[PDB]
Amino acid sequence: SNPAKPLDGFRVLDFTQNVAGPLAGQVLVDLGAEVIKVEAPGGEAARQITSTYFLPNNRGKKSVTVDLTTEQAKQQMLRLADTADVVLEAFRPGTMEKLGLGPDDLRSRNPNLIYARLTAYGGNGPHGSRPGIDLVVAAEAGMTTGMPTPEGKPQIIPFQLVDNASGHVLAQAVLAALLHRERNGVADVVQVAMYDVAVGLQANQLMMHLNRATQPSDAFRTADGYIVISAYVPKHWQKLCYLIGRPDLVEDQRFAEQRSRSINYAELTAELELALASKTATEWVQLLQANGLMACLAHTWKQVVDTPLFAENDLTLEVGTITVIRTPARYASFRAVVTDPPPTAGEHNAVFL
Amino acid sequence: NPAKPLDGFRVLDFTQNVAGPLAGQVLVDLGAEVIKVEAPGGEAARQITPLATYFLPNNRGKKSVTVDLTTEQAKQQMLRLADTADVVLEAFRPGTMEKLGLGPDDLRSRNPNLIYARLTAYGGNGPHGSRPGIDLVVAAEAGMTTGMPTPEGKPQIIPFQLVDNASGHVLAQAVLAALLHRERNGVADVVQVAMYDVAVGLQANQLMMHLNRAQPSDAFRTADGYIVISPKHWQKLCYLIGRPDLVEDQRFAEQRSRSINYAELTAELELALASKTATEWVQLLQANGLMACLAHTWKQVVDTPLFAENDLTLEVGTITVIRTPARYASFRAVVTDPPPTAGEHNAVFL
Repeated sequence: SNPAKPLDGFRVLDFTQNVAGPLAGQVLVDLGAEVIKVEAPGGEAARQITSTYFLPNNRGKKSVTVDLTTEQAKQQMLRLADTADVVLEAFRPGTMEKLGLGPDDLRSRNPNLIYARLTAYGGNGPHGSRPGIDLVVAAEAGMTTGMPTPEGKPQIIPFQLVDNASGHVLAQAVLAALLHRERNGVADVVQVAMYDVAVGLQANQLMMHLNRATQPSDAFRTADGYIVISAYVPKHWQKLCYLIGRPDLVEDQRFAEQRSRSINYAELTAELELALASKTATEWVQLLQANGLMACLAHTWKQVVDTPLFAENDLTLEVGTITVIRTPARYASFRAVVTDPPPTAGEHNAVFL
Repeated sequence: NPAKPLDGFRVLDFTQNVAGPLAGQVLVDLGAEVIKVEAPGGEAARQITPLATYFLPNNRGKKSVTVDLTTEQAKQQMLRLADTADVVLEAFRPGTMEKLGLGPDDLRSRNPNLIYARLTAYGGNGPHGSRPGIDLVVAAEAGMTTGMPTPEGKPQIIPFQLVDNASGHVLAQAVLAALLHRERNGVADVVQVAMYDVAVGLQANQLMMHLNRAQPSDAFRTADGYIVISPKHWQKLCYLIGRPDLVEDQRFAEQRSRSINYAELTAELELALASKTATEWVQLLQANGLMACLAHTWKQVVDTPLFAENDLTLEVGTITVIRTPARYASFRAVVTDPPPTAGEHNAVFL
């Protein structure tokens, strides 16, 4: 058996490119929807990149090649749009409208269609008019705050956190829209902005500035490497002290309470580091983890994939044979995995064309 | 007052802290009725942060119920409550609810419409996943510290809770899929979301590199400050910079030419971009259709025009919060009510 999936029998038009838009469509595929990629003749840019970028996010999709400039294609797209339940677009504002395949057009012809648009900054006003990628959006939304570089340069995070988070957020909106149409008969217009998601991820830090304005929980030096320890909770902090051989700290003046600990850290780091000199980080992690503490090694990407934890959670699936990482959400009724390969560019031309 | 997608849905939110409560918050914004099950004193996140940071922003428009889960009375109360509900959120330890009698089998046998959603640090799929976790520890363990040099040589820790919020959104997405699943296929599923798996997904492209063994975009210097400046762009940048080189150096040349020259690539650009202030550099570049910006700090971000333009904040009795990011046309996915006080709706649901 292939057990029923939540989006079985829905069809999505995926006009998106790169990572964020596609991730959302990939989630839709994983949930059983039929997602048809609409790509330029030759294929998306991503296919060509790094001989790679493309394979994770496009497995189990269909593909159609069409030149958006041409009226014939426009017409082909219009006819295709009528049978679609959802449309994904990640172009700049007004470009879809210019193409004659804008929201108002498709919604006029198809009253049931859900239109989801993903943008870097949002089409709202002159400052959101611009184009963006993960890096620039992250920097602009303040993601480099509070991290110091030896050269004094802004710390740029090496992974596509905004693109990836936005992709999931866009998936969320489409599911909410689909439920909305199912229970209220409304074909909504959904908008997700990359800047909005990026701001969301730092919301707690941003909140501090919005209204007229935890120790220990850091990475500490050992004999051989760094260990990450978070043990500021009361039961936890005393257990940490006993374990590292300093019971004076548990009740000692200046570290007794979290506020003191938090205020007084520098000294805390010194005491803790002096104590942690006695063992290697791996030794310490084994000790603390056994005693119910939250401690780990700051793994590198090469290390993470070779850990038992990564193996335990079945994060990888083979594609018929490249290995890719699956979407996080997991379900008991069906597998939110899919094993088919990505469509070749325009593979499903004539099926839908 | 228009219909919202989750109108007439009820959720039991046993979750605490940030991630799970953020899921419940997304559900609230979408019109679901979310009832928080809290401890007798209260959530304790209320005490943890004046303004209660990490509590107020994510529990608006919710209900609160105060109950001692250990006692049998509460167990029965929870059981009756469960029956009325559509979804249940749990962020406890991988064995705790079943121990409390509110386990997936227990609640779902009684309620065939009930969706049971579990949020965990590591999943609970084995010995290695049998640990408790927090945003920092999960982020570090998932490899988020990689590639970022620090003055001390210490691992770089991202000072915001990315894993928490991302996981909140993924849990929300998973709950929505389950509801749609129950709507269209008549199945009430057991959703599982692990913070570790979410974190792994955020770095998937990078992780992909190490799973199958066999630029130009960065921040750069200027006269004042730094400018993030990520074919035509290539030409446009050099042209606009006041420098001829596109293939002139030849080390610039094709995009691949950064390998071995990237560090050098930056320096001419650095010298070039001392000719004016960083703000000016961003203005010139943006006008040409270039992707550039300032590396804003959090204080700078809230006073930007771009932030103001996107209606990111809402007032709530006042206190200012940032809204959930997805936007709909048919309705506004925002709620202006405050968080409930502890046990506020104990009379109504018990």
